[PDB]
Amino acid sequence: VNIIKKRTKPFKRHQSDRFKRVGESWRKPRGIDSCVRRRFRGTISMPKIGYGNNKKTRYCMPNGLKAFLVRNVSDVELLLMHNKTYAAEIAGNVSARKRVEIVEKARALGVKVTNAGAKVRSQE
Amino acid sequence: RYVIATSAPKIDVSGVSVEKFTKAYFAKQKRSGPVKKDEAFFAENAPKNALPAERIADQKAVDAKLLPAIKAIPNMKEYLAASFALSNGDRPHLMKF
Amino acid sequence: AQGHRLYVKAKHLSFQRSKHVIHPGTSIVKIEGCDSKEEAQFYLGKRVCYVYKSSKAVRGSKIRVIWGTIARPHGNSGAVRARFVHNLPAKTFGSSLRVMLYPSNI
Amino acid sequence: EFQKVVVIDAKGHLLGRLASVVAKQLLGGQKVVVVRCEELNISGHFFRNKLKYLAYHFRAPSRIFQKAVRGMLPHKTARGQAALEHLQAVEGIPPPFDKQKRVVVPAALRVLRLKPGRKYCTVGRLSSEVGWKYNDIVAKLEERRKVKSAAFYQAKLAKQKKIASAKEASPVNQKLSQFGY
Amino acid sequence: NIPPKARKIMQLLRLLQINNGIFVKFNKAIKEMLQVVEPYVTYGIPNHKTVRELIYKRGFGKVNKQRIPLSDNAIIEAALGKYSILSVEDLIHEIYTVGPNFKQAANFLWPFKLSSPLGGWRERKFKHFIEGGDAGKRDEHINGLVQKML
Amino acid sequence: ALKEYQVVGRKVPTEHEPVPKLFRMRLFAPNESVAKSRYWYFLKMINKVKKATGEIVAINEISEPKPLKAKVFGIWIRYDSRSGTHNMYKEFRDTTRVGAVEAMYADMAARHRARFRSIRILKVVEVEKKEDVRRNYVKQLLNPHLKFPLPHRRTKKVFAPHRPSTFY
RNA sequence: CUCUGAACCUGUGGUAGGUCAGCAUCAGUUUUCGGGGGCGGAAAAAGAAUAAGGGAAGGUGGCUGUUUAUAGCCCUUGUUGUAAUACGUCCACUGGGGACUGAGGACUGCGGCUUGCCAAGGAUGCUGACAUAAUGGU
RNA sequence: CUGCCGAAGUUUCCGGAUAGCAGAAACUCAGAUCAGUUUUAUGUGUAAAAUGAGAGUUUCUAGUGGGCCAUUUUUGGUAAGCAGAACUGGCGAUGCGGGAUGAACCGAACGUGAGGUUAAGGUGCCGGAAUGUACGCUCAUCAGAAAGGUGUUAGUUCAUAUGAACUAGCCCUGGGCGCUUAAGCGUACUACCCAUACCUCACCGUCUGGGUUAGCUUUGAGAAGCUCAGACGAGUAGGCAGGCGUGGAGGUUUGUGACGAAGCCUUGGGCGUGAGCCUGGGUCGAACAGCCUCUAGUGCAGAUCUUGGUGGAAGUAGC
RNA sequence: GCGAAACCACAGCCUGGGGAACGGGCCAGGCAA
RNA sequence: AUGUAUAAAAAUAGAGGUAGGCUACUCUCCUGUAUCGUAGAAGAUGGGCGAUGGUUGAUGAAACGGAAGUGUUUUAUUGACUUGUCCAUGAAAUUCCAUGAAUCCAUUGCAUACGACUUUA
Repeated sequence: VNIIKKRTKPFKRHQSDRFKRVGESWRKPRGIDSCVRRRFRGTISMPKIGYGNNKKTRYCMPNGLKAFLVRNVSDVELLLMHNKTYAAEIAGNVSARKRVEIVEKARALGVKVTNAGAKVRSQE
Repeated sequence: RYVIATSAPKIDVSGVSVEKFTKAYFAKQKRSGPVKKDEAFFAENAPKNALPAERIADQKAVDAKLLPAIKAIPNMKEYLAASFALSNGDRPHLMKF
Repeated sequence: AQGHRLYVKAKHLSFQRSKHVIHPGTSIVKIEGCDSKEEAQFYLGKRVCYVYKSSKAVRGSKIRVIWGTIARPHGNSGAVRARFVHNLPAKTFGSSLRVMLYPSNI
Repeated sequence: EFQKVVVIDAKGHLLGRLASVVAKQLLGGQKVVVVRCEELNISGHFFRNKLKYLAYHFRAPSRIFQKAVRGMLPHKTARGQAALEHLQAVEGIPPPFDKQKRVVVPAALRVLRLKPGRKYCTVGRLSSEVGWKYNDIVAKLEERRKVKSAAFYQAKLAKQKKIASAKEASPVNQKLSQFGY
Repeated sequence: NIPPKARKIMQLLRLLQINNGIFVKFNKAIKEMLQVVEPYVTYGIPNHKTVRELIYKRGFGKVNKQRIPLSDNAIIEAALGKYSILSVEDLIHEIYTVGPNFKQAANFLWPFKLSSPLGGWRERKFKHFIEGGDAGKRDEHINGLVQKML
Repeated sequence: ALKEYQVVGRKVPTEHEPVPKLFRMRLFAPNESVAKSRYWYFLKMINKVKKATGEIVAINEISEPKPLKAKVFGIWIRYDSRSGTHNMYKEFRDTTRVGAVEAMYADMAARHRARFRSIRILKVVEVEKKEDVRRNYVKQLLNPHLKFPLPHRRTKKVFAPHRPSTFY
């Protein structure tokens, strides 16, 4: 059970490159005569349930860990017993003060922190 | 797999003691010999794994048991000396090695 | 400089393709001296390589090699199908590929 | 066997068959130089090919042979554009290539492809009355080069005879003749 | 573009897919039956090897309406124990010799999903076999065909 | 890969016809199944016997009794053209009766664009007497003065260095 | 008295975390060369071998005509024989080459070898190099 | 945003009520009935064997309620074509390989992938694959892919080695480059090329059939869980289901925030089939969010859409 | 020196065939600087 | 890049060579899988022997080569090398694959949509 994906590239919206009012978020083309919706050659792909990844590998980072979002230092403690499968993602608005409290606690706990070097700076 | 089996006339190799040649004899030296955590800095601990004499003395014995064997076959000693190569229009399948 | 060349020269023809659809995963290679499907059996399994140079000096050298492996013959004229670790660029059509003699089965 | 530079003699060769083998070779990243293109041959008698040109404007067979290949290669594709420059078609045998070997293509040889008694046309003869006006000078160079080449061949033949006599006189030759050498 | 009459006949034979294959008890009704589907099927007399090889390599049971492979003798006897069929040899014998329980034995084997033949068909395929194609009757020539799809 | 198959067949016996007559003929078919189907079509044309009305009793292939001795074969054939009614008779010199038959089929398929269904083999015979031979070409092949150079010599190893000698 | 693999000296004791290539023994799916055999076909047909006869030839010798000669052939038997080859078919006969896959995660089951062991209810070993760049992504 | 099912495209009476197709529910049965089925046989129909599939009802409710093409069938035709009714399929709701290209022709009907092999069609080059083998025919001075011919090719038949009359093929006259005992045609047999097709496996989902508690140190009871097996996957109108996102509302995270909220840009890194999400850096400076429910002025590419901004036109018309 | 409005999916060599226009995009072509 | 190696013409349905005095000869072809070159720590150290030749580098130019001659030889000498026949050491634990004129300018009319053009300067 290794982290293997059925596709890397994202699904862009059709004609989203030409226009700027058209967003790159995938929108299903409902055009009645839309040949790109009709799956012609030289067109783009389209999301299907056939593109799902392994259910024992869904949500898994390329190193095998599933990201887990820890707000405060209480959250980093409950990953005590899943440190081999989950990685303590630090929320984006957590201040540099509690950010060190989260990383030092998680280092001793044995869990892996994904963004442990943000807004902080080491000193020897 | 990385050796081409040549049909050259076979050389007696029964004389040399082949039993001492094992996996342990050819094993790569274990990643060992810890150093105190001051000599790693300043790079003042570097040893050299220079080939031990008995390894040569093993081979010199092997030479002493194969060099006499090979000169008897004419042109064999020079044949090993020469370096294998391909000229133009060389088809390995056609010309058996 | 007579010597060296423990390999056999070969030319990279194109990709495996229909009339209009190309699959670049596997490429056609025409090895010198190979002119029949029965003859190409000898070269099945060999290690083919693409050797090219570039301006950047990486590891102190200037050579980048994309390894590969011959898989099956391709037609009656001695062509073979070779899969590489990285699919060859479409610009290298009609170049030189070096078919070294290992893994040897002889 | 393939070389970086290949010289192909066009005398006694079919145009289309010669065009095919060079078209594949050119796509193979190989430089091919064609000499004596004026002596190419096309199946069908002289009048038919004359009518073909009348319906069809480059008078040089070197250009005509290049033109035939040009439509026989992916000219639109930039790969085909690059491969075009690797082909050099010249009339006669120029000095840069006269002192080099001239190989032939079996698949294009008239004697191996044309039934006896079948009419054929020569491009140089065909081009003589369509705008080409250099047959005499081109021919004049041909005998001049072949006369010099024939003298070279005689010297080479004499050298070959001398070394052949020396080779036979060598006792080493028959010492190990069991190898077929 | 299969004719509606032909499709009804060939769904009756459980040949729902191209390059499928089922065993058929030859009788008087069969000849005039597959006259409609002659340009759409081929058939012939299979020898014991072809009967044996198809059931071994590609013989899947129909257990609780599931395509269950026959890789152990317990499967056949659990379904065909009532007909004294207890192992693969008996299944071959119930098929090859066409025993009393041929109807039940035939239904038990899922239609063999064969492959595209090694070496392909003839240059043209959708003509009668006697006319150079590969459709219709071919008698003892079926065995050469199954050994290309096995 | 034609091969001469003998076919014997008879109609299904019944209370009206307890003993059917035995009908046997030699036809050239690439396999047994083609031979049987052709035999039924021939019987329908001549005796009007359906496949169900009858049944084949024996099929057997015939090898050349003397395949190593050259012979001359004459075949009578009826061929279907734009009019749908034509008859021809040809002679060939070959060492195998099948070899003669496949030779004629190629000639028919070339000169007249003849199909296997259209062609029906009427008569097969062996030509032995010199005076029996009629065609000019085989007559030229009969006199003991047969001597001529090999025609169509023309003899991937591309880019041969030397000019081919193409002589003796 | 135990314990804290507790701190240090003492060990230079023993095992060594990811990425990528290499070979090996296996398994599934295959593609491709082989070898050895069984049965069947006019029990191939032939052929050679093989004692004759007859015949004619595009006729050897004799002389276009001619009949084995100073070439012989063909046909017919005879002919060894159960010849061999080929073709068709089978082997629960066997020996190699190459590619793509490793899904599952104690134990069962079904088999074989002889409790144990195994190619039998899906891949494990030996190694290396890179890592302190390779493999990677944009 | 994704997932499943998915027509009808029209009978019939008469703008409609029917029907039919598709569903949704309720029923009774597989030891019962069936079939755009095939036989047997009695007189093409009818009745009674095989091959398969479980089959039949009742209720209520969306959409359709056109055609085109092709096949055929005929009737007449009518200059001649053709027209007129039908007949049955295909497209229409359907992509892919081939046909130079081309909606109607030849193949094959679609989850994401790896290998294998093929169909139709092809192997001179463009072009993936034999400038394969065997045999003929084609000479065109427009090839090729009604007839005439001091036009040939093979000839046949009849006359006495020659002619005449004929038999037939082909030529002449009336996709590109090239190809010419072909790279043309025709037949045959080998080998090879490749599709969203066929096989084997992986994976996603759907449906169907299971298994599972005195919860047994296999620990796998979010029983709404875990686990096992098999087949399957086009889609308009339309039906069903699960989700993502915005503003605010009660509960909650003893949540985040001047050690930097929200926002914004960025070829930073990730996650999800996707809607979307999490995070690094730069700006930034005072608020904000995850979860369970409540709620609605809630999701944009169009509307010659409203408002504001901004270009080309253009330093143009010109003044 | 002072300075618009109209218009604007996007473009712009043809040759032919491409069946439904197809040329303004497709395939064969040449051109293409 | 990896030997970055190779020159007759011409028939091909007869050519070529070989030899004799165009006339009588003969021989080879039937390809290149040919031929040349290819031996050494990339090819070591020396000892020789043996050629006493060969292989070449370096320069000193001689002729040939018009076409696109730019290369073919001839060498003159020198420098090395020489596995031609041989020896003795030596080469490695990386101890399994990855490697100064001219233009504008002035002149200028020989010009003249405007440049250009036109001499002079």
